[PDB]
Amino acid sequence: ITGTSTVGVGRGVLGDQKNINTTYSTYYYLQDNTRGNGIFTYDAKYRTTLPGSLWADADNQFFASYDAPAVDAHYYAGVTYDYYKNVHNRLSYDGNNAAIRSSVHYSQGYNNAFWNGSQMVYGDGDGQTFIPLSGGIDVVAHELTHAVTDYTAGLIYQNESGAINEAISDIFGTLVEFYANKNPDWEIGEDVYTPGISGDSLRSMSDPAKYGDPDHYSKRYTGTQDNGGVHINSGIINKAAYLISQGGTHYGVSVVGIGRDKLGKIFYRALTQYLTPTSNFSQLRAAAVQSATDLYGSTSQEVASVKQAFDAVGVK
Ligand SMILES: [Ca+2]
Ligand SMILES: [Ca+2]
Ligand SMILES: [Ca+2]
Ligand SMILES: [Ca+2]
Ligand SMILES: [Zn+2]
Repeated sequence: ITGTSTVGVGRGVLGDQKNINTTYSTYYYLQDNTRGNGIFTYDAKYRTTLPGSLWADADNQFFASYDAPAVDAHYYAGVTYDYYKNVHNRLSYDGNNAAIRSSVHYSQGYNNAFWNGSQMVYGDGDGQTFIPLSGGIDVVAHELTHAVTDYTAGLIYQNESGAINEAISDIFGTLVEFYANKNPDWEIGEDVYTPGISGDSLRSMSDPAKYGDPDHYSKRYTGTQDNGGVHINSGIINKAAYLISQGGTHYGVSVVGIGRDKLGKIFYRALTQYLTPTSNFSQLRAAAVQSATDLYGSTSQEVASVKQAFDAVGVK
């Protein structure tokens, strides 16, 4: 909408208070005009029609329980935008400040969230498996990262290239969570998953096997479920990324860590420069080695550590 930029206040899914950029014209809309061509958040009203209605509020205060998923989808999209801009010099998902659209209250008791090719979509969860999914900063940045991928590598969402797609979203969702400095960790979805159980999550990058995911190529899922294991085989790549950053020994292979900033630089360069729609794990290793080479030199510790991390998870 046309209007004036304003700033409201509300409470997120986890009961945390935060300011949000809005736009005023009769109502206050969840429309942040300060980031690129804007960040717009919509009410799907428990339906699956998209995007729904642009979120409108009478007083610019967002403290109703119904407001909570909208507050977080809107706020965390801005944080993710800031991450990509300040860290990678990237302006929104297309690199040209494309408007970012999200819808919340998608369907009834929907235990998921996704990037659909045009926008982000968040369920509220059924209250047992999940609370509203936009409540997780890693979840929001994971979905938004699918958009980055769509516009760069274009990784097909199937088999090894789909597993890499997933891993890329997990890696950058985590890097955004650390950038925000909000109880950061190497788990995925811990803030929104199973409100009745503390300390679990959907996926672990530091130890994927904790939740049944492979941490070595020899243990890869070879069947057809989950698009050929895109959220399962992502474990092998998530583990490699974790090792590159934090180091460690894994299957008797030692890795010297080079930190989160360099992991981010190396994988962003890989994603934007070398990966293709049909890249497999072997090609991701080559892409990451080439990227580390471009950035730090071929005899660098950074290049050595990438090779070691990929060796550790059995990817040559
Ligand atoms: Ca209000
Ligand atoms: Ca966390
Ligand atoms: Ca996390
Ligand atoms: Ca839990
Ligand atoms: Zn995903």
